[PDB]
Amino acid sequence: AKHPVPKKKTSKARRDARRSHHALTPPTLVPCPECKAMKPPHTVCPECGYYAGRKVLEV
Amino acid sequence: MNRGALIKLVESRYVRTDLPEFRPGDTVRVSYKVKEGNRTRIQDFEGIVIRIRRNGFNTTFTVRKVSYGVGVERIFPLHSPLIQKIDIVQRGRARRAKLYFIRNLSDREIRRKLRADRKRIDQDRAAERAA
Amino acid sequence: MIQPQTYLEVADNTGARKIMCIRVLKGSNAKYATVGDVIVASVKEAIPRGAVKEGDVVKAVVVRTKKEIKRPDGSAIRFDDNAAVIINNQLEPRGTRVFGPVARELREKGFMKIVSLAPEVL
Amino acid sequence: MRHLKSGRKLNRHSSHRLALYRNQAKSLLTHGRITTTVPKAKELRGFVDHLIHLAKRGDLHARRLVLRDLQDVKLVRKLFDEIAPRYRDRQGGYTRVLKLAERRRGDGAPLALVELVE
Amino acid sequence: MKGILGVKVGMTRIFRDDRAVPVTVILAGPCPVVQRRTPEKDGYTAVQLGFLPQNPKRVNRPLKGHFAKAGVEPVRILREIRDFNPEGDTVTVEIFKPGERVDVTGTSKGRGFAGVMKRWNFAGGPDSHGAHKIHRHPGSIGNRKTPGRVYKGKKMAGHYGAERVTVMNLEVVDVIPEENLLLVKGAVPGPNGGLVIVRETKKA
RNA sequence: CGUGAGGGAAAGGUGAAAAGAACCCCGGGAGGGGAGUGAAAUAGAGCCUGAAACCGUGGGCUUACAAGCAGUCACGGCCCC
RNA sequence: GAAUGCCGGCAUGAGUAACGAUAAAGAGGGUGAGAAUCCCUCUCGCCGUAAGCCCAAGGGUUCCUACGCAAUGGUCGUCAG
RNA sequence: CGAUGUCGGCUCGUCGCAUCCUGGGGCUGAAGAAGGUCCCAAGGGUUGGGCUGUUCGCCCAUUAAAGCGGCACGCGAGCUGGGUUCAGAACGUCGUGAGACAGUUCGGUCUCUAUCCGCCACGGGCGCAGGAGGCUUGAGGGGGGCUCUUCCUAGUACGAGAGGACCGGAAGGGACGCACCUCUGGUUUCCCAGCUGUCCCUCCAGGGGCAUAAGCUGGGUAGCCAUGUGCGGAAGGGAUAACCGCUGAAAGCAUCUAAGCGGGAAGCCCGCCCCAAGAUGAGGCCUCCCACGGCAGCCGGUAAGGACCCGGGAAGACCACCCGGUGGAUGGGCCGGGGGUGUAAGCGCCGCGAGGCGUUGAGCCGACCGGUCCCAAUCGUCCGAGGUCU
Ligand SMILES: CC[C@H]1OC(=O)[C@H](C)C(=O)[C@H](C)[C@@H](O[C@@H]2O[C@H](C)C[C@H](N(C)C)[C@H]2O)[C@](C)(OC)C[C@@H](C)C(=O)[C@H](C)[C@H]2N(CCCCn3cnc(-c4cccnc4)c3)C(=O)O[C@]12C
Ligand SMILES: [Mg+2]
Ligand SMILES: [Mg+2]
Ligand SMILES: [Mg+2]
Ligand SMILES: [Mg+2]
Ligand SMILES: [Mg+2]
Ligand SMILES: [Mg+2]
Ligand SMILES: [Mg+2]
Ligand SMILES: [Mg+2]
Ligand SMILES: [Mg+2]
Ligand SMILES: [Mg+2]
Ligand SMILES: [Mg+2]
Ligand SMILES: [Mg+2]
Ligand SMILES: [Mg+2]
Ligand SMILES: [Mg+2]
Ligand SMILES: [Mg+2]
Ligand SMILES: [Mg+2]
Ligand SMILES: [Mg+2]
Ligand SMILES: [Mg+2]
Ligand SMILES: [Mg+2]
Ligand SMILES: [Mg+2]
Ligand SMILES: [Mg+2]
Ligand SMILES: [Mg+2]
Ligand SMILES: [Mg+2]
Ligand SMILES: [Mg+2]
Ligand SMILES: [Mg+2]
Ligand SMILES: [Mg+2]
Ligand SMILES: [Mg+2]
Ligand SMILES: [Mg+2]
Ligand SMILES: [Mg+2]
Ligand SMILES: [Mg+2]
Ligand SMILES: [Mg+2]
Ligand SMILES: [Mg+2]
Ligand SMILES: [Mg+2]
Ligand SMILES: [Mg+2]
Ligand SMILES: [Mg+2]
Ligand SMILES: [Mg+2]
Ligand SMILES: [Mg+2]
Ligand SMILES: [Mg+2]
Ligand SMILES: [Mg+2]
Ligand SMILES: [Mg+2]
Ligand SMILES: [Mg+2]
Ligand SMILES: [Mg+2]
Ligand SMILES: [Mg+2]
Ligand SMILES: [Mg+2]
Ligand SMILES: [Mg+2]
Ligand SMILES: [Mg+2]
Ligand SMILES: [Mg+2]
Ligand SMILES: [Mg+2]
Ligand SMILES: [Mg+2]
Ligand SMILES: [Mg+2]
Ligand SMILES: [Mg+2]
Ligand SMILES: [Mg+2]
Ligand SMILES: [Mg+2]
Ligand SMILES: [Mg+2]
Ligand SMILES: [Mg+2]
Ligand SMILES: [Mg+2]
Ligand SMILES: [Mg+2]
Ligand SMILES: [Mg+2]
Ligand SMILES: [Mg+2]
Ligand SMILES: [Mg+2]
Ligand SMILES: [Mg+2]
Ligand SMILES: [Mg+2]
Ligand SMILES: [Mg+2]
Ligand SMILES: [Mg+2]
Ligand SMILES: [Mg+2]
Ligand SMILES: [Mg+2]
Ligand SMILES: [Mg+2]
Ligand SMILES: [Mg+2]
Ligand SMILES: [Mg+2]
Ligand SMILES: [Mg+2]
Ligand SMILES: [Mg+2]
Ligand SMILES: [Mg+2]
Ligand SMILES: [Mg+2]
Ligand SMILES: [Mg+2]
Ligand SMILES: [Mg+2]
Ligand SMILES: [Mg+2]
Ligand SMILES: [Mg+2]
Ligand SMILES: [Mg+2]
Ligand SMILES: [Mg+2]
Ligand SMILES: [Mg+2]
Ligand SMILES: [Mg+2]
Ligand SMILES: [Mg+2]
Ligand SMILES: [Mg+2]
Ligand SMILES: [Mg+2]
Ligand SMILES: [Mg+2]
Ligand SMILES: [Mg+2]
Ligand SMILES: [Mg+2]
Ligand SMILES: [Mg+2]
Ligand SMILES: [Mg+2]
Ligand SMILES: [Mg+2]
Ligand SMILES: [Mg+2]
Ligand SMILES: [Mg+2]
Ligand SMILES: [Mg+2]
Ligand SMILES: [Mg+2]
Ligand SMILES: [Mg+2]
Ligand SMILES: [Mg+2]
Ligand SMILES: [Mg+2]
Ligand SMILES: [Mg+2]
Ligand SMILES: [Mg+2]
Ligand SMILES: [Mg+2]
Ligand SMILES: [Mg+2]
Ligand SMILES: [Mg+2]
Ligand SMILES: [Mg+2]
Ligand SMILES: [Mg+2]
Ligand SMILES: [Mg+2]
Ligand SMILES: [Mg+2]
Ligand SMILES: [Mg+2]
Ligand SMILES: [Mg+2]
Ligand SMILES: [Mg+2]
Ligand SMILES: [Mg+2]
Ligand SMILES: [Mg+2]
Ligand SMILES: [Mg+2]
Ligand SMILES: [Mg+2]
Ligand SMILES: [Mg+2]
Ligand SMILES: [Mg+2]
Ligand SMILES: [Mg+2]
Ligand SMILES: [Mg+2]
Ligand SMILES: [Mg+2]
Ligand SMILES: [Mg+2]
Ligand SMILES: [Mg+2]
Ligand SMILES: [Mg+2]
Ligand SMILES: [Mg+2]
Ligand SMILES: [Mg+2]
Ligand SMILES: [Mg+2]
Ligand SMILES: [Mg+2]
Ligand SMILES: [Mg+2]
Ligand SMILES: [Mg+2]
Ligand SMILES: [Mg+2]
Ligand SMILES: [Mg+2]
Ligand SMILES: [Mg+2]
Ligand SMILES: [Mg+2]
Ligand SMILES: [Mg+2]
Ligand SMILES: [Mg+2]
Ligand SMILES: [Mg+2]
Ligand SMILES: [Mg+2]
Ligand SMILES: [Mg+2]
Ligand SMILES: [Mg+2]
Ligand SMILES: [Mg+2]
Ligand SMILES: [Mg+2]
Ligand SMILES: [Mg+2]
Ligand SMILES: [Mg+2]
Ligand SMILES: [Mg+2]
Ligand SMILES: [Mg+2]
Ligand SMILES: [Mg+2]
Ligand SMILES: [Mg+2]
Ligand SMILES: [Mg+2]
Ligand SMILES: [Mg+2]
Ligand SMILES: [Mg+2]
Ligand SMILES: [Mg+2]
Ligand SMILES: [Mg+2]
Ligand SMILES: [Mg+2]
Ligand SMILES: [Mg+2]
Ligand SMILES: [Mg+2]
Ligand SMILES: [Mg+2]
Ligand SMILES: [Mg+2]
Ligand SMILES: [Mg+2]
Ligand SMILES: [Mg+2]
Ligand SMILES: [Mg+2]
Ligand SMILES: [Mg+2]
Ligand SMILES: [Mg+2]
Ligand SMILES: [Mg+2]
Ligand SMILES: [Mg+2]
Ligand SMILES: [Mg+2]
Ligand SMILES: [Mg+2]
Ligand SMILES: [Mg+2]
Ligand SMILES: [Mg+2]
Ligand SMILES: [Mg+2]
Ligand SMILES: [Mg+2]
Ligand SMILES: [Mg+2]
Ligand SMILES: [Mg+2]
Ligand SMILES: [Mg+2]
Ligand SMILES: [Mg+2]
Ligand SMILES: [Mg+2]
Ligand SMILES: [Mg+2]
Ligand SMILES: [Mg+2]
Ligand SMILES: [Mg+2]
Ligand SMILES: [Mg+2]
Ligand SMILES: [Mg+2]
Ligand SMILES: [Mg+2]
Ligand SMILES: [Mg+2]
Ligand SMILES: [Mg+2]
Ligand SMILES: [Mg+2]
Ligand SMILES: [Mg+2]
Ligand SMILES: [Mg+2]
Ligand SMILES: [Mg+2]
Ligand SMILES: [Mg+2]
Ligand SMILES: [Mg+2]
Ligand SMILES: [Mg+2]
Ligand SMILES: [Mg+2]
Ligand SMILES: [Mg+2]
Ligand SMILES: [Mg+2]
Ligand SMILES: [Mg+2]
Ligand SMILES: [Mg+2]
Ligand SMILES: [Mg+2]
Ligand SMILES: [Mg+2]
Ligand SMILES: [Mg+2]
Ligand SMILES: [Mg+2]
Ligand SMILES: [Mg+2]
Ligand SMILES: [Mg+2]
Ligand SMILES: [Mg+2]
Ligand SMILES: [Mg+2]
Ligand SMILES: [Mg+2]
Ligand SMILES: [Mg+2]
Ligand SMILES: [Mg+2]
Ligand SMILES: [Mg+2]
Ligand SMILES: [Mg+2]
Ligand SMILES: [Mg+2]
Ligand SMILES: [Mg+2]
Ligand SMILES: [Mg+2]
Ligand SMILES: [Mg+2]
Ligand SMILES: [Mg+2]
Ligand SMILES: [Mg+2]
Ligand SMILES: [Mg+2]
Ligand SMILES: [Mg+2]
Ligand SMILES: [Mg+2]
Ligand SMILES: [Mg+2]
Ligand SMILES: [Mg+2]
Ligand SMILES: [Mg+2]
Ligand SMILES: [Mg+2]
Ligand SMILES: [Mg+2]
Ligand SMILES: [Mg+2]
Ligand SMILES: [Mg+2]
Ligand SMILES: [Mg+2]
Ligand SMILES: [Mg+2]
Ligand SMILES: [Mg+2]
Ligand SMILES: [Mg+2]
Ligand SMILES: [Mg+2]
Ligand SMILES: [Mg+2]
Ligand SMILES: [Mg+2]
Ligand SMILES: [Mg+2]
Ligand SMILES: [Mg+2]
Ligand SMILES: [Mg+2]
Ligand SMILES: [Zn+2]
Repeated sequence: AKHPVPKKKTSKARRDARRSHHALTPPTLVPCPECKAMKPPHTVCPECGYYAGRKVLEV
Repeated sequence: MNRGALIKLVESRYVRTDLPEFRPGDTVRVSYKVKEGNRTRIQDFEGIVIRIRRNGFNTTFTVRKVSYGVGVERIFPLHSPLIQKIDIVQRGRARRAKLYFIRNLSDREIRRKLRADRKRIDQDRAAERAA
Repeated sequence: MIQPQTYLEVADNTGARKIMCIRVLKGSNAKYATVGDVIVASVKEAIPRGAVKEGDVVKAVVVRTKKEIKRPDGSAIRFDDNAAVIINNQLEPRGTRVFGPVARELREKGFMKIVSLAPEVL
Repeated sequence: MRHLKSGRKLNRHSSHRLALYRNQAKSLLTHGRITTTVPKAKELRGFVDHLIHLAKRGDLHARRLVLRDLQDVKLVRKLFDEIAPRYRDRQGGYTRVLKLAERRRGDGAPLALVELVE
Repeated sequence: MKGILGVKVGMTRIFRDDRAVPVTVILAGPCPVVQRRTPEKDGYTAVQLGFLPQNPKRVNRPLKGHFAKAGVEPVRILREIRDFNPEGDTVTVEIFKPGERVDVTGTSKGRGFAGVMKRWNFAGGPDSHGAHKIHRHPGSIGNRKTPGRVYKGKKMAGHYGAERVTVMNLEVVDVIPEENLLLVKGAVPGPNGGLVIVRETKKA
């Protein structure tokens, strides 16, 4: 190959337009039915250790 | 639906049960329906079974012989309607499922490696004693 | 499954022992010859004082192949060598004897004399 | 293409991956419960269930077969004497995977617990 | 024109007149008529067929109303057969007989991102004689300053398969109505379990 | 930096006075928010003034059928005085 | 306002290439504000005419211990030349 | 000239037509068959090899044919680097010499990262005046488009004879394309077995590591595949080219033409296959929701529905797409079947022994076809109409 190189500096507009897909999506959280704490769905609750209505680990 | 069972169902019209069981290393005679000019006839092909390729209705077996100085292998569908009959000529005892290695052996060396399977020759002779 | 460069044994008594295919005579660009096809070949080995000699450009029909041949009945056949029988432009054998078995495909493809000379037809 | 291909690779060659499963089996059978990554936890289930199921059969052959993977005679002895008996009426499903809430700090890895079932 | 919706079940072969016949087996019917397309209402002629009963729970209200209007149990798949107006209200495998020729449409197996050699049968490059990291590469893709660009439709690497494909003029080898089974000689697009459409052939 | 002869930089400014921010608060710390000092703290030590490129946050007008050396002339819409 | 000018600052390429041998990791326990990365134990793998041990150059405190983590360490760091 | 890399090859095409072949024609010193010459025609096709760096060319074997040109003598940020044209060396030759030739001969560093246009694929956004779930029309694109042999007609027409048809009808091929995995044939990184050396567990027996990122070897399911299998080129309709006419003046005859009508190509339009309503000209049909509060606009809670999350998938780089989420067979396990391997271990018996025989087609056993709630898809959350104007 022969070392491809940018032909022109990217404008502020075009740099920031490329970044129009970069915003994070917030973490999805559901309430824990036992302690009401917010936490990701389908995980053992990290605040009380419950899952599927029973205690799974020490918290 | 059960796809495997529909396929087996389609195949059920064509399965044969009249043919004798055999193993790679057995010596077999295949009486095979053959078309020439202008008639059709039965031609026997006798040789060592070197391969049994199982797949239910679709299993096939390969028989190997020497004909006039030349090795010949024929591949047969086990449920082919063109097979009249299969006759077990001799039971050989192999140590493996695929006997390709005999393609490279002298006649002496083959005889040394596929000796008569006394256990199944006896079992064949115990049966064959019917009412 | 024969192509240019392939060596073939000679299944007759013409004098040739080994021929090398230089052409598959099947259309303008067939890749491979099988049993019952005709080839053009150079004679690469011949016994002394034969009908054909080394260097002769000859024709032959393939009678045996090491690549197995499939048949409509669902079976297949395979030989230990690639073998041909040298012919003239009438598809007639140039020798007088045929050695070893030959594919039954020869019959329908029109080589009745070679089929009847062969000791076995498989 | 991967069409109908079973089994993760976990970026290990063939003998490292096998030694991963064995080592995780010894740890799960030793402590009854381990924390690992979600993908490793999912693969560990079937590997350990089979050794437990052989322990339920109890014969000498099954013990030698299991030793191929576990090696530790005392561990195999615990598997045959204490672990397997509580699964006599349980037909499959000897292990459970549940997913943990917090990812690992240094590399974001999703984690899960694997454990033997009651 | 006649047609039926179906599921590709698998391949085998049968024996017919001492010939092995490769077949693809298709579970075709039965297909309730769900809507008819008329020139007065829709501007063309076709029949919307349904296929495979569905767990009614999984059927939302707009679909439910659709099945109700043409009193028909809930079905997993709706597909139209163009220029077909069957007399009855159920299409079964018996619209074809052994010996007829059919066209079969399936969704081919998905190759995902395919190279130029797999997708387009390009020759690639040499594997020795100095070849440098281009063994599977496409070579040149154009000329020089004229035209200074690459043609639309230039053959390049990319997704290949999981697309609609029709194989034409397949012989119907057998029909088994007791099992809604169709035996079609040869190869049919897509995986076992794939949805297919079987229509009377367009080749005279 | 160079084996060596030899080459050879960058880097100044709180305030009038340290009065250089006790003590409390969040924090592991860094940092900050109060309190307090000062005529002044966007003079708080990464300290006079503090331009420009460059990077943000907020607001007004505008933009997803459009052809562009990016302006200019005209008219109309919206916002502001 | 241009000298591929000089000095300095700051952009673009871009969250891209890369993170330096494909000998390889897993778990449990501990410490701590914080642990894939530190300590401990078990398991696994790699070198073994070395990837182990000793000496001479060269280097110059890098050695041992305690207390630390801003920077240095291609990540992390409670660890460390 | 503050650089526009050079011959030839490979790869990938695309175009022109002054056409090599195939299709259609007129003239012939065209009997037939085969040719010659010109016209129309660019849809497709246009082989493999020996020599040489070669382009070219000659030759071998075929072929329907082995076309010729353009695209920076197309294509080195695509590859090669044999030729030629840096530095070494030699020969012939020239020069007193240092050196020189375009003459010859052997050798001689071809630069990981693509910003923009363009191209191939794939998402996210908004739009398509109410919002939704489906099913669709096809404007417009693309793909494809080759051809031979044999036989029947018929050894007929034609010809002294050799030879040998048109038209019409069969069968079988080559290459190419699309899909497929039943068969044939591969692979199958751990599915099974055998083997060596060494170290280890536990001494025997039985096993484990390592010998490659499988130690080696013999096999091998699913999948992915070609060497394997199916299918395609059309048919047909329409309008034409050259060319041939019918009727027919101007011009009492004649004339395919000036009025008018017909025949007529592998080519053109359509027909076949694939994409396709961002077709902003944003299309159609079926069905579902509804006139909700507060102040063509706004705020909020809902509707039909949708998204998130999770189990996954012959779907896939991601994302998308598709299935399923306890109302459940989605993956994992377990069970059965298939399939592979080919008779485990342990025990008994024969043998001094290596081993052998029996138990035993045993044991092990990925993916394939199914069964089964044993394990896991818990529990949930967030969006989402109130329909502008004539
Ligand atoms: C391998 C990488 C090199 O590229 C090439 O070598 C490339 C293949 C080229 O030849 C390149 C295209 C040239 O340009 C051409 O110049 C011509 C005279 C004209 C051409 N026209 C078409 C314009 C123009 O394209 C030129 C002059 O490079 C010499 C470019 C010029 C800018 C350079 O000199 C340039 C900086 C080269 N260089 C000196 C290399 C010295 C020798 N070396 C080689 N290999 C090693 C090495 C070192 C270490 C280990 N292994 C190997 C050392 C480097 O260090 O890197 C290079 C880019
Ligand atoms: Mg390169
Ligand atoms: Mg390059
Ligand atoms: Mg490049
Ligand atoms: Mg390179
Ligand atoms: Mg580069
Ligand atoms: Mg540039
Ligand atoms: Mg900028
Ligand atoms: Mg900006
Ligand atoms: Mg951009
Ligand atoms: Mg707490
Ligand atoms: Mg099946
Ligand atoms: Mg059934
Ligand atoms: Mg015979
Ligand atoms: Mg024999
Ligand atoms: Mg019979
Ligand atoms: Mg011979
Ligand atoms: Mg000679
Ligand atoms: Mg895929
Ligand atoms: Mg791969
Ligand atoms: Mg699966
Ligand atoms: Mg997988
Ligand atoms: Mg595995
Ligand atoms: Mg996976
Ligand atoms: Mg891997
Ligand atoms: Mg990785
Ligand atoms: Mg690793
Ligand atoms: Mg591997
Ligand atoms: Mg290894
Ligand atoms: Mg290893
Ligand atoms: Mg399993
Ligand atoms: Mg979970
Ligand atoms: Mg999570
Ligand atoms: Mg960390
Ligand atoms: Mg479909
Ligand atoms: Mg490729
Ligand atoms: Mg390919
Ligand atoms: Mg392809
Ligand atoms: Mg190639
Ligand atoms: Mg290749
Ligand atoms: Mg090459
Ligand atoms: Mg190279
Ligand atoms: Mg290479
Ligand atoms: Mg390329
Ligand atoms: Mg160029
Ligand atoms: Mg241009
Ligand atoms: Mg796709
Ligand atoms: Mg039948
Ligand atoms: Mg399939
Ligand atoms: Mg120096
Ligand atoms: Mg110094
Ligand atoms: Mg100096
Ligand atoms: Mg200074
Ligand atoms: Mg001061
Ligand atoms: Mg001062
Ligand atoms: Mg003052
Ligand atoms: Mg604190
Ligand atoms: Mg505190
Ligand atoms: Mg402080
Ligand atoms: Mg603060
Ligand atoms: Mg403060
Ligand atoms: Mg004050
Ligand atoms: Mg003042
Ligand atoms: Mg100020
Ligand atoms: Mg100030
Ligand atoms: Mg001052
Ligand atoms: Mg200041
Ligand atoms: Mg400042
Ligand atoms: Mg500023
Ligand atoms: Mg702003
Ligand atoms: Mg427009
Ligand atoms: Mg607009
Ligand atoms: Mg303007
Ligand atoms: Mg004006
Ligand atoms: Mg100036
Ligand atoms: Mg510059
Ligand atoms: Mg510069
Ligand atoms: Mg410049
Ligand atoms: Mg400068
Ligand atoms: Mg300047
Ligand atoms: Mg400068
Ligand atoms: Mg600068
Ligand atoms: Mg930058
Ligand atoms: Mg920079
Ligand atoms: Mg990224
Ligand atoms: Mg980039
Ligand atoms: Mg990248
Ligand atoms: Mg990277
Ligand atoms: Mg590297
Ligand atoms: Mg590394
Ligand atoms: Mg811990
Ligand atoms: Mg730890
Ligand atoms: Mg750490
Ligand atoms: Mg830490
Ligand atoms: Mg440690
Ligand atoms: Mg040693
Ligand atoms: Mg030093
Ligand atoms: Mg010391
Ligand atoms: Mg020290
Ligand atoms: Mg130390
Ligand atoms: Mg310390
Ligand atoms: Mg630090
Ligand atoms: Mg730190
Ligand atoms: Mg830190
Ligand atoms: Mg650092
Ligand atoms: Mg650091
Ligand atoms: Mg470093
Ligand atoms: Mg500390
Ligand atoms: Mg250190
Ligand atoms: Mg120049
Ligand atoms: Mg420049
Ligand atoms: Mg320039
Ligand atoms: Mg330049
Ligand atoms: Mg030239
Ligand atoms: Mg061209
Ligand atoms: Mg012309
Ligand atoms: Mg022509
Ligand atoms: Mg002609
Ligand atoms: Mg003629
Ligand atoms: Mg004549
Ligand atoms: Mg004549
Ligand atoms: Mg002519
Ligand atoms: Mg003419
Ligand atoms: Mg003409
Ligand atoms: Mg053409
Ligand atoms: Mg063209
Ligand atoms: Mg052409
Ligand atoms: Mg050669
Ligand atoms: Mg040669
Ligand atoms: Mg050549
Ligand atoms: Mg040449
Ligand atoms: Mg040569
Ligand atoms: Mg020449
Ligand atoms: Mg000459
Ligand atoms: Mg010819
Ligand atoms: Mg001709
Ligand atoms: Mg040629
Ligand atoms: Mg040219
Ligand atoms: Mg020129
Ligand atoms: Mg020239
Ligand atoms: Mg050129
Ligand atoms: Mg050229
Ligand atoms: Mg070029
Ligand atoms: Mg290059
Ligand atoms: Mg070149
Ligand atoms: Mg170029
Ligand atoms: Mg370039
Ligand atoms: Mg380029
Ligand atoms: Mg270029
Ligand atoms: Mg080259
Ligand atoms: Mg060179
Ligand atoms: Mg040379
Ligand atoms: Mg030359
Ligand atoms: Mg040269
Ligand atoms: Mg130079
Ligand atoms: Mg030189
Ligand atoms: Mg010389
Ligand atoms: Mg001389
Ligand atoms: Mg001179
Ligand atoms: Mg001279
Ligand atoms: Mg002289
Ligand atoms: Mg002289
Ligand atoms: Mg000169
Ligand atoms: Mg010279
Ligand atoms: Mg010379
Ligand atoms: Mg050399
Ligand atoms: Mg040279
Ligand atoms: Mg040279
Ligand atoms: Mg290179
Ligand atoms: Mg160069
Ligand atoms: Mg470079
Ligand atoms: Mg990059
Ligand atoms: Mg780009
Ligand atoms: Mg551009
Ligand atoms: Mg979207
Ligand atoms: Mg979109
Ligand atoms: Mg259209
Ligand atoms: Mg358009
Ligand atoms: Mg078209
Ligand atoms: Mg005749
Ligand atoms: Mg006559
Ligand atoms: Mg004809
Ligand atoms: Mg044809
Ligand atoms: Mg299969
Ligand atoms: Mg296969
Ligand atoms: Mg098969
Ligand atoms: Mg096979
Ligand atoms: Mg094999
Ligand atoms: Mg295994
Ligand atoms: Mg061993
Ligand atoms: Mg020990
Ligand atoms: Mg032992
Ligand atoms: Mg070891
Ligand atoms: Mg080792
Ligand atoms: Mg290794
Ligand atoms: Mg092994
Ligand atoms: Mg070996
Ligand atoms: Mg193998
Ligand atoms: Mg397989
Ligand atoms: Mg093929
Ligand atoms: Mg064909
Ligand atoms: Mg007239
Ligand atoms: Mg007149
Ligand atoms: Mg007219
Ligand atoms: Mg007409
Ligand atoms: Mg006409
Ligand atoms: Mg006419
Ligand atoms: Mg017409
Ligand atoms: Mg045609
Ligand atoms: Mg469509
Ligand atoms: Mg639309
Ligand atoms: Mg549409
Ligand atoms: Mg338009
Ligand atoms: Mg619409
Ligand atoms: Mg419509
Ligand atoms: Mg809802
Ligand atoms: Mg859907
Ligand atoms: Mg769903
Ligand atoms: Mg749910
Ligand atoms: Mg539920
Ligand atoms: Mg399931
Ligand atoms: Mg299951
Ligand atoms: Mg199973
Ligand atoms: Mg079975
Ligand atoms: Mg079996
Ligand atoms: Mg035994
Ligand atoms: Mg045994
Ligand atoms: Mg004894
Ligand atoms: Mg015995
Ligand atoms: Mg089984
Ligand atoms: Mg359950
Ligand atoms: Mg059930
Ligand atoms: Mg919840
Ligand atoms: Zn909780």
